Amino acid sequence: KDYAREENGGLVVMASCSDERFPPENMLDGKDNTFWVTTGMFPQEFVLRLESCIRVSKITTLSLNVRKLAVEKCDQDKPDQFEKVFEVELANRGLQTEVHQVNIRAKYLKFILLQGHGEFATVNRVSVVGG
Amino acid sequence: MKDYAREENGGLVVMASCSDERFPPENMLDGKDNTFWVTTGMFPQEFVLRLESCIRVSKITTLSLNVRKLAVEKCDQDKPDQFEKVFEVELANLQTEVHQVNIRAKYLKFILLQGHGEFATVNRVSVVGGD
Amino acid sequence: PIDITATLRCKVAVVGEATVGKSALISMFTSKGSVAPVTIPDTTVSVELFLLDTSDLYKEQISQYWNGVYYAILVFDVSSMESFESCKAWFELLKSARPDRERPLRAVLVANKTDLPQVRLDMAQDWATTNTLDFFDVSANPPGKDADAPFLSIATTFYRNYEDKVAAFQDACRN
Amino acid sequence: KPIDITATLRCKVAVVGEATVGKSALISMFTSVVAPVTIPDTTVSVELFLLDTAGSDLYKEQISQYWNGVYYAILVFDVSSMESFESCKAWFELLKSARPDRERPLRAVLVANKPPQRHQVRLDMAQDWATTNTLDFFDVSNPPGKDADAPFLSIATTFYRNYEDKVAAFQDACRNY
Ligand SMILES: [Ca+2]
Ligand SMILES: [Ca+2]
Ligand SMILES: [Cl-]
Ligand SMILES: [Mg+2]
Repeated sequence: KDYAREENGGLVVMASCSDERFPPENMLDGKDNTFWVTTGMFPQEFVLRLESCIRVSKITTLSLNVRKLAVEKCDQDKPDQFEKVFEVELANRGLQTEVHQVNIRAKYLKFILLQGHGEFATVNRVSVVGG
Repeated sequence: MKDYAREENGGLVVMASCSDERFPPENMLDGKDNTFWVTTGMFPQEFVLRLESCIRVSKITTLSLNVRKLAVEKCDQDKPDQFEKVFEVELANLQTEVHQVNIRAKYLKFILLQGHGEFATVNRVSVVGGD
Repeated sequence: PIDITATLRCKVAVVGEATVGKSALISMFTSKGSVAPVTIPDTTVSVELFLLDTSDLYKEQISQYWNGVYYAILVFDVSSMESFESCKAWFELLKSARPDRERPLRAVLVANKTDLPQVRLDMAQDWATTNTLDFFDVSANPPGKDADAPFLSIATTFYRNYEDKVAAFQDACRN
Repeated sequence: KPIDITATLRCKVAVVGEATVGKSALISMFTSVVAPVTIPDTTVSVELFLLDTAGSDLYKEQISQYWNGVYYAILVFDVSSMESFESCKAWFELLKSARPDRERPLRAVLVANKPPQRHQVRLDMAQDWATTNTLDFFDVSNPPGKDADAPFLSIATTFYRNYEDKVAAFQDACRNY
């Protein structure tokens, strides 16, 4: 499955900025038309927590206006210590998709928007595949 | 018809806005492509060519390096006290720039309004026409 | 807090000579409650203004991923014409310095009063206006009352284009 | 020696730093807005166009049409005010940011001028920062009047040299074309 989804226990717990109109939850409802939006500066981050610490084969994001993005794993069951997974510069316009096949155990996944193409940015979908 | 800019047809620069004796205005009307006049600093910069007689001009043509915006002005009276605009041209990244015109002029003022670098050169100035 | 449903953040360069009393204008706007938060009147939105008095600006500026300054509060001292001049130069290269030339520099001009030993307010309002800048005169002698207006102004200008961009986003993604 | 000058070059130099660091004096010492110096061992004279921010030389320039940025600067601070040094560093960074043409290095010079603050200036370290940013550094102490010139002459010479650079590059480019 995809443990991103609220329904496979997917849950954001440590977002760095929020507007109740576009809450982190909007990243894991599987819809493409809802999103989470940043409220100002950079960087910004948020921490997704999956039901169990699982093997991740592929990670994938749907975003608007993101330029540099970084992702970090934590296989322990308290988000004590994170370890870098990757880092990606993106490009222009107004939706971005990204795919990353990876092979890691993780329980928490941190996503950092390190810089944007504008003043604000959005994340519409986050998908985490593996078992 | 002649090239009245050529020094051998009375062509003569009288009111250049900057000079280095190593690259004097005269270098614009010797008909060679390897000699030039160079600017000594800021912008804009200008110089005033005077032809033997007030003639009918049909082809004006310049050979330059590093020029970005250029303007040209005519004066049909026999003192350069009143000039009237002829054209204006944005250029690009050895630049030759040819323009067809029909005007009477005795003096022709060339202004380098902006360059692509700190300095710029004019290697050839050619003024074709008769009368 | 009030019932705050969104907190937005905004990097604001606070520029102008040392002797125009920037410290005072900020600290009083800051201290006044008891990073400068203001909630936008008639909303549940709070805006945190990140106030960069020019060693702070520099720290920011040489950090990685640093992304320019697009909000500014320009302060001068009615007592020193030359302090006004400096604001204008600042202003122009802040416009020049923007990474993204397609985002307007949003600024506010403030007239202050260093209580210590000349500018034409007159002309300043005019310049401000000509450059489409809200102009706020503090110098009159209300130390404490309306230090807030500039900050609130700038914070509101920021609020608004947030809402702009956010709607633009909803536009761009259905479905 | 001079007025046997065969070339006059011109150079816009922003002269920035707080009002109370004595830029005026520095510019006055130097001249008594155009500051000629002839480059030692040449027949070349350089006119430095000195744009004190305040003012309002610089802003006027800045909003003129065709205005083309500032790529030469003289940063002045007051040993008495660490905060005046700070200001120089910010200035410096966005002067680098503000350049229309990012492929032309900002060429600058740092000057220490002569109340004392609680946090004084370590000219050791100022010198260090300067050096780390590849800036000529000039301490305006010895008294007022002697070496006000060195910074200006420094900057003017830095300018001279890349003129000569560019000028040879040109002769290169049109022997070919
Ligand atoms: Ca969604
Ligand atoms: Ca030639
Ligand atoms: Cl202050
Ligand atoms: Mg000190």
